[PDB]
Amino acid sequence: MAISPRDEQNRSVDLWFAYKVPKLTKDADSDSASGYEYVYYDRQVGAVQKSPNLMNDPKGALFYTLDSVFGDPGDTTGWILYNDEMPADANRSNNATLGHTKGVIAFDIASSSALWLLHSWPKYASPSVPGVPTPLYGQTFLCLSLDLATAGKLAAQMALHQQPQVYLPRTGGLDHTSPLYALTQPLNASAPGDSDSLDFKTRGGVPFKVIAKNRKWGKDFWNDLVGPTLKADMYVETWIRGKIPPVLDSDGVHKTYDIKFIDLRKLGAPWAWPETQDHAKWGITTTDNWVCVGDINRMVTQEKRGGGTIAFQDPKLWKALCETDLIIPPPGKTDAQARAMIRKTHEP
Amino acid sequence: MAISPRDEQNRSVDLWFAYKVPKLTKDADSDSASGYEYVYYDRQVGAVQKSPNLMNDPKGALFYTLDSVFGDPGDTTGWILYNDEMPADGHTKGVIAFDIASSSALWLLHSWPKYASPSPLYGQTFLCLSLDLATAGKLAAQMALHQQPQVYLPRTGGLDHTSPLYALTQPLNASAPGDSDSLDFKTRGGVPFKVIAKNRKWGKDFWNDLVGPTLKADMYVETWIRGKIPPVLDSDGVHKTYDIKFIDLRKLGAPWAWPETQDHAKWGITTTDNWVCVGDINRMVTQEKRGGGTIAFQDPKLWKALCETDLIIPPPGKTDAQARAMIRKTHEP
Ligand SMILES: [Cu+2]
Ligand SMILES: [Cu+2]
Ligand SMILES: [Cu+2]
Repeated sequence: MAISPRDEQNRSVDLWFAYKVPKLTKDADSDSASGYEYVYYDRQVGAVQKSPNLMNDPKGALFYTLDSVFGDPGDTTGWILYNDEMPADANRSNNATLGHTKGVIAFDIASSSALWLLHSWPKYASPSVPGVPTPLYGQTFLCLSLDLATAGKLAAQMALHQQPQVYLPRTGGLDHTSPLYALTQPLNASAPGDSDSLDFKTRGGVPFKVIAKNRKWGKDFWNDLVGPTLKADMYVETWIRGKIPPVLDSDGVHKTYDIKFIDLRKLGAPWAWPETQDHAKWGITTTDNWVCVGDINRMVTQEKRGGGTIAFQDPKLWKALCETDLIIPPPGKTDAQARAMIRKTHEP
Repeated sequence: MAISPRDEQNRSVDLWFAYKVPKLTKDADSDSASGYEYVYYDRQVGAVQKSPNLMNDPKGALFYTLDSVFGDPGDTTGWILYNDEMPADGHTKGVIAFDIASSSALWLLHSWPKYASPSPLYGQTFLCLSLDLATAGKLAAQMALHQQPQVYLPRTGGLDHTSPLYALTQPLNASAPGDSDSLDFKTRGGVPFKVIAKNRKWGKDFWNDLVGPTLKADMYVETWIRGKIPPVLDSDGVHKTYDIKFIDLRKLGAPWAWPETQDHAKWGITTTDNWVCVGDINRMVTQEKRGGGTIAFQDPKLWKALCETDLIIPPPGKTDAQARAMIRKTHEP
């Protein structure tokens, strides 16, 4: 069958999204959340809802998607794996100058089909080691159905800008002139400028943009590249973009107060957690329903490394993500004072 | 004048210790602590007390000590600035300063003079010891072999190239047999201390597998944060950072207590025999492969003050025992 994202029932789907929760504790003897629970979204369900599965189960959209690639590949099935922190079974040291971008491009040459999985797990994925990695952080996933020509145009962009660190690839007999093949070879090309944006569509016709920075980029990825590219403002007002010092409590002791929380309780996932326990590599705009899922988090301080984000319009998913904000002030402070503390992390 | 630590009143002193507080917010208008306030200790005062100074003022033991070395050095005065950054292919700083004509020296842990890194966030310890030139040389020989620090802005002061202090300014190529080393020294005032070092081969627990056994006393680690506590449930599914372990100076006249995660935590004490340790290595289980070490000395007064800085605050609905179990869970690999 044609390479495709698989949904929660192991059926082909054009696009899916997941938001995985972090590991969340009651005490030393039990957890509220293991860190493998998640909410799931695609356009056939049409709503963001808590999944009955855990991401490390041998079921659910993540497992079914990757098992349909790694499980029993045909002779023309192949994949490009990349991560700035390679998994142990690559048995290679990391090149810190390469892109800080993570994902899987899988393809089948005979059927001219492909898929792209974006994730933010270090040391993932492996084509032969089972399971999933660290459960400690909130994380987002996006999985897109592509044709082979689109996968190749994406691979051509990555060779120049994102510059992913590729490991354990399978070529599936690719012709060596393929841009997908070139992504398995050393990346040396010089890039024009410090950023690049390209328009693509899924096989099902869903438009998306891949907005990429290269190692020469030094400005604000979100406000100076993504916003301008989308012709919209990023909704950054309540972003944690730096460290907040401890604050005084009424007992005379200073404590960590998170202030900004991410809250999935309206979506059926009965948890809320500090934004500092979240990879926070997603963002939305204030208008036009853009949802961005990618490699780059919200911190002002960034390494000069390649990477990017995927942007697409989706009113349902936009509204669900918009309403996950939760602001809790430190003791004695107002909502207004709490929001000012968050904004203070946006300055140098 | 011979090289010597200087106390809060710019008098020569054999040894002094300081604990600087992190920057701590009161509200949008003011900080409870700027991050330069500190408590100070030496054996002349005989108690750990809040200083009236800010550490970055041109007053107080740290400034007076540094100014006595770098402000107007004599022709045979020299120094080695070092840190534990990895060699060439956010780090612990120190200074060894010396004067050949007077055969005098001092060792300052966790600070450099301002000009070596010009312009508060975290709690930090400081220690300064009076040494003779021979002892400073034996310390430098150990560092060339084991800790292998990176060296910055040295001044040789005419040292002979055969001196181990001079050797510390030259490329460090040694590769010792064994993974660690310990040496005994004394200050000019006669206070014994040990320097306990690991080199880059060391892969075990620095504190429990090297320092403790070397001292023949267990490190007091039971309430150490040695890793990350996940967010903990408050109510209705909202999980928050509960620090659980705090460092509390309020019994010492310094009105601040803060999370141990806002502290460099490059110090420890033993459960018996009053050992105080200040060094390069923090309390985290996860450690990079690199040389480094700690000073250890006995001090009943300083030990008790540091012991009593423990503050445990359980998350809501939890007992003290449950809180301590959550702290101990961070000790797992
Ligand atoms: Cu990196
Ligand atoms: Cu070729
Ligand atoms: Cu000679």
